[PDB]
Amino acid sequence: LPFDRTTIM
Amino acid sequence: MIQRTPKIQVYSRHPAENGKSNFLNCYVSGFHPSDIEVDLLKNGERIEKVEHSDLSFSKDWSFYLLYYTEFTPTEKDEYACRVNHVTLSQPKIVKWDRDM
Amino acid sequence: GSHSMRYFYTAMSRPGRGEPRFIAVGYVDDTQFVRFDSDAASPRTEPRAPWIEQEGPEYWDRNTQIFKTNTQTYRESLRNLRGYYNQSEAGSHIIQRMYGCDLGPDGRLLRGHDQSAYDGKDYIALNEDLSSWTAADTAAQITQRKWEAARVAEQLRAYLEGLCVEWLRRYLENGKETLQRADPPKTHVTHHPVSDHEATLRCWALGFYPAEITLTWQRDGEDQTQDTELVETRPAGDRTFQKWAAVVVPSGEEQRYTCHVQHEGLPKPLTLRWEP
Repeated sequence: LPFDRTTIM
Repeated sequence: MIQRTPKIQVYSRHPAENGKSNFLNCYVSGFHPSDIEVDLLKNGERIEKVEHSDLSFSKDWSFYLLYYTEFTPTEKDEYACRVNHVTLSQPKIVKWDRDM
Repeated sequence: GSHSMRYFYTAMSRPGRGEPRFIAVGYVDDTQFVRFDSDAASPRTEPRAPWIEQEGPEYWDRNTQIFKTNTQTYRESLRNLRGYYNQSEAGSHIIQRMYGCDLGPDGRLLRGHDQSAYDGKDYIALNEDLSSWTAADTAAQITQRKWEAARVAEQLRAYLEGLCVEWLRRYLENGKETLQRADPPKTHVTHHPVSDHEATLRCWALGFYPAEITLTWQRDGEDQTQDTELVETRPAGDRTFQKWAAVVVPSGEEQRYTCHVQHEGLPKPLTLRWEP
């Protein structure tokens, strides 16, 4: 299962 | 901008045996950026039905892909892989050699 | 008995040819098990190994919701990094990310990973402490500051020590017949004259899994590192891998050369020679 939080660079 | 030219290997899935159906592989790796064109050739003509793997990359960030198609090797049929990439002036052709 | 899970993300801009493509693939060891491609006719997470197919609709929808959100986020990230390097709007650029967890043979978390790259260069990596960052340059320092403010490391540590390991263990159990099966190499040595005075000995390894393998040639029992031609390990297309190592030897000193093979599938390392 992948990491669920997106965060813009 | 830093670019990496593809390594190319052409080979069969199983040991080659004339008149026995097999798979012809072309493995391209170590390249960057990811855009690449790969054709499998039979006596110089582009084979139509070729499949390939999903884009992935190695620990050094270089991409790799496997292109493959069913084929039946014979004594006289010549196979090859033709590869173009931004790093190449012209398409590179690597011939299939069963001892390689 | 050591195992790992990794996800590999590739985000690629293409000015004049639509919005940036995002592709994600997931692996356990050397077995790919899922893909998502924003360029697909109907973008969804798709199974790529038989043992993942048993997961139910809520798994597939959760994956797809995550990857769709990542598609949009990476497009913003690509615009941001363009700006950080004062780059023109004309060029194609790539962000890559690889993250995941390593288990020891006892199934315990060995370490976690989260690394990103821009145009093939190290950009930012989570340190082994899962708490602090290493930034490659002043551009990546900006990302680092953003990531410190949104508590990203803390989130990743929770995932890497928690869900990552839990799901990896689930996959290992569900796929145990393949993922926990090491297939040893089938080996042989070939001989081909190059000339009157020399011949190539080529040591083959076929049909092995996982890809990790060591193939060396020795002369009189010392390693022939500089004189050995060694191809990259290559996939056969049926889950297995292939490799060979070649040395050009004087005719007929063939018997002074031995090929050595180490692989997880082998209960004894192999010593082989040419058998005329």
